Amino acid sequence: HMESADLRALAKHLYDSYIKSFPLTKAKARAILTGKTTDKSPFVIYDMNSLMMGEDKIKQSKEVAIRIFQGCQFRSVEAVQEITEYAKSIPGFVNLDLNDQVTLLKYGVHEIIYTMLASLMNKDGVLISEGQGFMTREFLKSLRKPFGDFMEPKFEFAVKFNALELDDSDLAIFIAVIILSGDRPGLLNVKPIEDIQDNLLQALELQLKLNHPESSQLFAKLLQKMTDLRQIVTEHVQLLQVIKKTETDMSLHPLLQEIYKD
Amino acid sequence: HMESADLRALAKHLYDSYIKSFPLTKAKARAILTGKKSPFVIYDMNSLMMGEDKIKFKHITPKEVAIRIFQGCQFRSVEAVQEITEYAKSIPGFVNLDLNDQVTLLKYGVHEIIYTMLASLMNKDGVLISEGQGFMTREFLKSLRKPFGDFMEPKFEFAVKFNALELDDSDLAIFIAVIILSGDRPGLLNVKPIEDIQDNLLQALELQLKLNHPESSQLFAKLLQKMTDLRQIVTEHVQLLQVIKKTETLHPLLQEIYK
Ligand SMILES: Cc1ccc(COc2cc(C(=O)O)ccc2-c2nn(C(=O)c3c(Cl)cccc3C(F)(F)F)c3ccc(Cl)cc23)cc1
Ligand SMILES: Cc1ccc(COc2cc(C(=O)O)ccc2-c2nn(C(=O)c3c(Cl)cccc3C(F)(F)F)c3ccc(Cl)cc23)cc1
Repeated sequence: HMESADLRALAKHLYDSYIKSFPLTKAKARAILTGKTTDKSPFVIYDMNSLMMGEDKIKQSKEVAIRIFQGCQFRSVEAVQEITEYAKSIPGFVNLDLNDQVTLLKYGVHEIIYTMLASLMNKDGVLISEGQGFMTREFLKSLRKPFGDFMEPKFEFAVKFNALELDDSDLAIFIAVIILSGDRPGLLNVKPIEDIQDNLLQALELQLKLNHPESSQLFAKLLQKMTDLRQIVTEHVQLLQVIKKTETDMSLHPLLQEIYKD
Repeated sequence: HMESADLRALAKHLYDSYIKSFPLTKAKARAILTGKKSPFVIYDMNSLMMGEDKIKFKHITPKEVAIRIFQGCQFRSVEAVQEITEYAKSIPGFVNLDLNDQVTLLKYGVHEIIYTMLASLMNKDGVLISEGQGFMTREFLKSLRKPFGDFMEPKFEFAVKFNALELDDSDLAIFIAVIILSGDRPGLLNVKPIEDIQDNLLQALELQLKLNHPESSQLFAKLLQKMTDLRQIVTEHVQLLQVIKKTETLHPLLQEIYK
């Protein structure tokens, strides 16, 4: 248990670090998607010709679906780096056993990537290149082989997750809660992780009540989204395994390679 | 928003109905498991054969040992489906939902509730059966042949973790209601009154846990995290059923009963 003044302090600390760690916030993403601006408008990629212009406008040689896939891997690697930097700011995290720090990151980064990818998404597509571009859901769904099925589950989650109307100050605490999960396989000291997560959960609960006072049981509704998050991470790895069987000419970043091994 | 007095009334209503619907409560099961008439113990092949003679099993039809135990699990699950169906009728609002939505919620909810309530009957060493007259050891179940041994052990693995929350029957009655009223089941026609009821049930669960476990910080949050897991475990479960129903190729009528 924490005094509410301490829970607010924790929320502000976490929101402050999130702003420092993640260059493209949900608030900026919404300003870009929601228009009414001329200085923030993205170039829209919806087909092969517009993709080819995007290389000139927004600014590898292989099949289109490969190039896009590789682009995502590059950005996922960046997200892992941003997420790693943020986790170190979570009070208590860097004091955990070093093996547990690694373990929490390995199983946590993908659930967080999907969570924050939703910020960049609406039902028609997703922001890319730090919001300079926007690639349509339709174009992603039409990519060949297994690559077309890759992107769409992300979109089905995002439309549902986005209906919660969370802002960055909410997401910063939620993301912290995800990292400090005591049920990750192979954890050596579950209890101090659970202790940190209890404080974070208290902070999330008070934050959601203050920031969405008319939004009954939003706390419980947000935690249920773990279900959706878990399900997509599993579909994602199962699709990766197919690609690792069909496209043996293709390599993953060492960081992603290590995250997925077991 | 609901007044706290209304939430307590809801909690009491659900507890009373849960007591009526389910033969073996968690409180009774714990009395048995903790040794506080000893149940007949099945720990190997010879005691299984005597337990079938001694206990009056209702599932013994004109097979291999691991099969017979599996069919026992099926027989009891079909029983639980009807007990859970009857309980749902008592959840305020449930019977006024669209009839297809009532069916849809039960169809996707019973498996999660069966796993949840199976934990009440389990400890790290085995499981109560036949309304607590029997006890089958975890070790004997874990050691069954082909995939059957790997079928039973996940139930125990979940139950040991779920039981560490130390919920009692009055907590579980509201929790079970929350699972049934899940507005994200596929094929639902009118989600809004379902989420509205679940919102009331969630409010009631939160107050129940705070009053009944005042020292158990964020237990509400921890229990909701367990609903999450249940989804993944049930999916692992059905996929295993599909394999057993495919690789271990009785009567077509029996096949229909257990569809
Ligand atoms: C050309 C081009 C297209 C889109 C982007 C934007 O992509 C992302 C941006 C961010 C961000 O800016 O924070 C964060 C995550 C992604 C993203 N990760 N991701 C995956 O899970 C993934 C991973 Cl981990 C490893 C290997 C392969 C994949 C992937 F094949 F599935 F892609 C996505 C899947 C679909 C979509 Cl639409 C986005 C992502 C940049 C450049
Ligand atoms: C010989 C013998 C052994 C044990 C029992 C007691 O079993 C149960 C009792 C109850 C109860 O009394 O509330 C409730 C569920 C089970 C039980 N279901 N079950 C399943 O696989 C299952 C589940 Cl989880 C959900 C849906 C459908 C099924 C099933 F159709 F596939 F069966 C088990 C697996 C292992 C164990 Cl150890 C117990 C169960 C009786 C007789």
